[PDB]
Amino acid sequence: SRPLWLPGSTPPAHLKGDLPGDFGFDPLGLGANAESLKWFKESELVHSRWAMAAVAGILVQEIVRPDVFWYNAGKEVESPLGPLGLLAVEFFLMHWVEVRRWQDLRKPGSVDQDPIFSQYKLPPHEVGYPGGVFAPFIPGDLAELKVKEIKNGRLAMLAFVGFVMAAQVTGKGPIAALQEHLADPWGTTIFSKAAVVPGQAVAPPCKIPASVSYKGIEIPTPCFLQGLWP
Amino acid sequence: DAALPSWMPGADLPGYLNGTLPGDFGFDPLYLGQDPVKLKWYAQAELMNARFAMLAVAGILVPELLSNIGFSWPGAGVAWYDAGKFEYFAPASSLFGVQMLLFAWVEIRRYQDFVKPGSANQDPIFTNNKLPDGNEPGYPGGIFDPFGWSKGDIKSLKLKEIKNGRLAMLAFAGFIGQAYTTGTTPLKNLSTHLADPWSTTVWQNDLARL
Amino acid sequence: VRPVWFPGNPPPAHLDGSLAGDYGFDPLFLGQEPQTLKWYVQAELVHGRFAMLGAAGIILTSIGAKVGLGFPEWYDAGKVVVEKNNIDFPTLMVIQFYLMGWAETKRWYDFKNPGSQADGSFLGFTEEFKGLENGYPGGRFFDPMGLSRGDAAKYQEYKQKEVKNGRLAMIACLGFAAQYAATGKGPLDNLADHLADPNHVNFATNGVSIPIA
Amino acid sequence: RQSWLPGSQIPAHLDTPAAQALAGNFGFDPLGLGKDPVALRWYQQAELIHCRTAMAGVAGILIPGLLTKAGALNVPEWYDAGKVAIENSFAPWGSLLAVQLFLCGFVEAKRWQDIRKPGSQGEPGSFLGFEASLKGTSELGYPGGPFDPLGLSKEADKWADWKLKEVKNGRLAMLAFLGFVAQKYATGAGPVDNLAAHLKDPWHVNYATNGVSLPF
Amino acid sequence: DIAGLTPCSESKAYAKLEKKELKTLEKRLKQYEADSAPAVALKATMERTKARFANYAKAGLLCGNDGLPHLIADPGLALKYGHAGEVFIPTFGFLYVAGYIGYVGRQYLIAVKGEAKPTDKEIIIDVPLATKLAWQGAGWPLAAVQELQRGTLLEKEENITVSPR
Amino acid sequence: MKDFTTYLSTAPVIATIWFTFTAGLLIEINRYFPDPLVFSF
Ligand code: CLA
Ligand code: CLA
Ligand code: CLA
Ligand SMILES: CC(/C=C/C=C(C)/C=C/[C@@]12O[C@]1(C)C[C@@H](O)CC2(C)C)=C\C=C\C=C(C)\C=C\C=C(C)\C=C\[C@@]12O[C@]1(C)C[C@@H](O)CC2(C)C
Ligand SMILES: CC(/C=C/C=C(C)/C=C/[C@@]12O[C@]1(C)C[C@@H](O)CC2(C)C)=C\C=C\C=C(C)\C=C\C=C(C)\C=C\[C@@]12O[C@]1(C)C[C@@H](O)CC2(C)C
Repeated sequence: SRPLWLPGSTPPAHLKGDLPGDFGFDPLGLGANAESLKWFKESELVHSRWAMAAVAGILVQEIVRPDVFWYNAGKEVESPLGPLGLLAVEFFLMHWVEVRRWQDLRKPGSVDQDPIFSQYKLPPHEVGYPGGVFAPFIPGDLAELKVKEIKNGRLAMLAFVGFVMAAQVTGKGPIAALQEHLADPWGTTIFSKAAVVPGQAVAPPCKIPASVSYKGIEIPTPCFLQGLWP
Repeated sequence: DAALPSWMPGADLPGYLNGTLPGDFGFDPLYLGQDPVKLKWYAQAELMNARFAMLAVAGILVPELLSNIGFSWPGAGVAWYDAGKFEYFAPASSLFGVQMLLFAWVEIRRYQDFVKPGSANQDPIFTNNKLPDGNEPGYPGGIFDPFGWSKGDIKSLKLKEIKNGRLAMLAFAGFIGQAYTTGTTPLKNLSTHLADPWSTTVWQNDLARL
Repeated sequence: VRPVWFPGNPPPAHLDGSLAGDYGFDPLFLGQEPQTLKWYVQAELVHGRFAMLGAAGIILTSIGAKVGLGFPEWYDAGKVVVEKNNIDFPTLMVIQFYLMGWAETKRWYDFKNPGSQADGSFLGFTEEFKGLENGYPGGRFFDPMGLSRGDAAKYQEYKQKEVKNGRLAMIACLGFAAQYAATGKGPLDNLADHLADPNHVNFATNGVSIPIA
Repeated sequence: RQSWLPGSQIPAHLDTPAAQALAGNFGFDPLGLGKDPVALRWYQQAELIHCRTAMAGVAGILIPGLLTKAGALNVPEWYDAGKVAIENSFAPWGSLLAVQLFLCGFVEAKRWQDIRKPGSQGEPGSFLGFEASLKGTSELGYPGGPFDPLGLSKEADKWADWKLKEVKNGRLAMLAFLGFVAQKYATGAGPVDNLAAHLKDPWHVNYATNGVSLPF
Repeated sequence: DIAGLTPCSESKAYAKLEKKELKTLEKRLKQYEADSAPAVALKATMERTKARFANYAKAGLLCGNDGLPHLIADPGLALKYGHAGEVFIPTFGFLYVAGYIGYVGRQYLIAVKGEAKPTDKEIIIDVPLATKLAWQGAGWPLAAVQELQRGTLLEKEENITVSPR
Repeated sequence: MKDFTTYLSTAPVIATIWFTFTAGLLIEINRYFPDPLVFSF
């Protein structure tokens, strides 16, 4: 039937294949509950879209501005709009849009009306896929496009995790670390930096310092779960 | 629940806020006005705090507006929180005395119309002078509407009243907060925010203050 | 017919195959009475959950102290925390007592009356504190992923896994205490000393564990 | 139901409709002290008098304390106001206490005889016409009339709310006075000084840090 | 100076007794080493003695011609001259506890009277009932005076008396 | 163990437990508050 993550596996009973991207991977049974599955579905959608934009941004950044480091690109911008005014505008606008999305989650058909201008509203849609002003120019079918979206999004989530850990253990960017891997495949993999043996543990050092100043304070910038590193 | 505008589109509106009160947006997350008599008081309390806050913030801004324009008053330029230390023809003692006496008259009049509508629509002295019947507690009418409003458009006018009133209540609360925080006049605070809006936010000022 | 701690020995009558981790281990018949057995079920579960957290924390801080990161060992972390940060230990202790007293009194009076704590008394929260079973509260708060909901067989499997890892973590924490009492160093210090020379470096070569020689 | 412990067995004497009519019956009687209905009536009266007295006293403690901390007044701390108040007095504290005890025992014996027999102080000819107004109301402890000038008990729509507010603010003020006593014994500073010192550094200035409350 | 007694803060035989006891303990101490278990024990005992004498002299006790503290049992002489915490306050401190014990016992008896075999709940304590009453009997004065005012504290003359009454 | 806990509910065992507890409480009081002759505190 449908392509599963394990070709010979029987999928969990709650995973019947109705969702976009239901490749039968719920070994812990987190989506066994019908009500929490919807929240986890929306969470996957927004994690997917955030990670896709994030990976595209890091890639484009390391293309067109390679002198800056994306792990360091918070303290190497120095906008004139202040470090606090940035946080203020983003906090308020994101609180707005995210509470609107949350009210879409709680009450599905509730928040479609443009509050300021009374004549625009979104059509009745699904939970997680607004459409309307969000979605002009759909190039093809909707279910296949949702499948493609969630697949590229899962790949982008794993890609951002790889970005983070490779920026931590190497201190280089994604494309820079890729050029390092292509410059020495057998000698720059995580297997070639680390090894734990019953008697010896070799964890790679992270090139990210423990703290960065950023204007008179000490921002703690720790490597993710060092110590648990191999 | 109805199709009235809400404070949170999609929220579970409580129900006892049915729209009969001006400014009904279903905002009762504490469920304070659940009792009917409690709400009958709270409506007039909101209206009185609202009108007093509108008068208040007018007396906050306008003095400093005519100061920063450069008009001529002996009490010009002085702040609102330094207007108690100002000196006048009389000390503030007799001013509080006369103020409380006149207000003990008129507020008890208002209260006697509140506990029984239709009571105080007539003068002690001039029986011929009267307020017309059919007016609600809180909206006296008659000589309180001498320029010919409130014939129609009364629902939206009450909505406007309560909206500007809640806005001025928040304005005066902010005046307290900024007079205890920034130490300057509120319009100078507005000008300071209009000078450097991005590094004179409340987070920046609070963090530089500590 | 069912796995038993001491094979051949039949399980006692009060230990049917209904509870998670039931292996017939009650040689003292402590949970003979059903109400006492419910109390002891909740006790085992709370002990095992606290011990799972404790063992994971000890293991993690010992991992960080072994690889050279700035971590105190579990026998020194309290002093380091209250001294590095300006923390008053009585204040912190009574804060913890207040919070845990609220939580555990709620849990207590849901043991004594199971339907309670869900009357909306607390803050209006009804179904977050209703309680599914004895020792398994569930709800939106103690079970946000809803793993007790949905599949029931998976929930029984997770109950078995929970109580089993909990007994293992309790034994592990008792072992941490005994190893600090014996070797005086951290748990993964002992582990590395064992992995270096498994022979000649163990509890038989302490001097305190076996006092004969 | 509004229980003090949501899961507790509420005592049977506070579940009877006589006790559920009492102000603020949250079912708190873990010692079984008001099991007898006559005892519960007497203790309702005692709680009411204690709570009204405590509200008055705790107002006179913190309000003028808050106004001398705000520089509006110069009233001293409550544990020293008697000494400096009797120095500016026309009397010693002994004669003042004697007059106070007489004037208080009179009215308190009137209240006593009204508790023993309800509405009994209104039998005619006792006072010089004022006994007309001393009959009280149907509810004991809520006498009304001369003790209710603004007619706030005549509405019969906020009456239970008034009672609940009274008894709750009063239990709060009883605890507040107990805390004033404890904080005078424990810190030596004023209650508003204690509030300021706690609000300055709460995690290091509290009853866990003084060497008296938790002596271990 | 109530009954001719001198305060222990200014009594001379009191100080002589302190010095005598400390001299005895240091006489025992001189035969031991610097830091040994006997030496630490005797040092702790000396410190306990010093603290005891200091705390008795601080508490305003009255000492006799022998230097020993004498207690004042009379209320009125104790409440006037600051000696209430000697016999008078511990009096009520005792009586609360004693009536508490007695009231818990009475309540337990009255509770087990109604059962089928009341005697077996006396050799075998009903610890649930006993603990419940032992916790809720802390208000024994109020409940006792309320049982007294209702007339339900004393049994009527259904009491088993003798032929000549 | 209903019968065992019934046994521990007997008069002598309960008396032993209760007087052990009382004596230990008084003993620890007399350790942490040595020589309490009067009510000074
Ligand atoms: C009426 C309530 C009330 C309030 C608001 C306060 C507030 C305060 N007390 Mg006081 N206190 C109270 C009652 C109260 N107390 C009572 C009843 C006692 C006797 C048991 C004490 C005994 C006491 C001591 C001995 C000390 C304080 C101190 C303090 C301060 C620090 C808190 C602390 O150390 O723990 C407070 C200690 C307690 C034992 C808490 C008792 C509170 C009870 C349980 C009722 C209040 C709970 C209520 C649900 C929440 C607060 C209500 C509030 C929002 C109105 C703070 C200003 C300390 C201080 O002065 O620091 C500067 C200090 O040394 N208090
Ligand atoms: C019957 C006569 C009598 C009297 C009046 C006393 C009186 C006293 N004796 Mg003496 N004694 C007696 C007979 C007597 N004894 C006999 C017969 C012997 C030989 C066995 C001794 C041998 C003896 C020694 C060897 C010592 C004493 C000591 C004492 C003092 C004890 C003070 C104390 O423990 O504080 C206790 C203080 C309290 C406040 C506790 C009261 C009880 C409860 C706990 C109060 C309730 C509080 C609270 C609500 C409880 C919480 C509930 C709980 C369940 C959680 C006191 C002066 C000691 C001392 O130093 O004397 C000066 C001492 O060392 N006595
Ligand atoms: C997860 C999203 C994300 C985040 C948090 C960042 C964060 C950052 N980027 Mg990256 N970037 C992203 C996505 C992201 N980027 C993507 C998708 C692209 C490809 C277009 C880029 C391309 C890019 C370049 C080429 C550069 C950065 C730079 C930066 C830094 C400064 C940003 C700045 O000055 O903008 C200032 C603010 C604006 C330009 C206004 C935003 C533009 C309008 C208003 C559109 C916003 C609304 C729009 C409809 C999108 C909403 C959907 C959203 C979910 C994606 C900062 C670390 C710069 C850097 O490294 O610093 C020196 C830099 O040179 N980014
Ligand atoms: C071993 C244990 C219990 C063992 C019980 C057994 C064998 C019971 C056996 C029986 O009863 C049965 C079953 C049936 C009966 O018929 C027979 C017997 C035989 C009687 C419990 C441990 C229980 C252990 C627990 C709860 C441990 C919790 C640990 C925590 C919280 C640790 C916290 C910290 O270590 C960190 C995380 C960091 C530090 O810096 C700070 C601190 C605080 C030190
Ligand atoms: C009256 C009162 C305070 C009155 C204060 C006054 C007049 C203060 C006056 C002054 O300060 C000023 C104004 C100015 C100063 O310069 C002069 C003085 C004179 C000093 C406090 C009562 C304070 C009363 C208190 C604290 C009572 C607490 C009772 C509790 C906790 C009861 C609990 C229980 O009884 C129940 C409810 C049920 C049982 O089953 C269980 C238990 C637990 C037993």
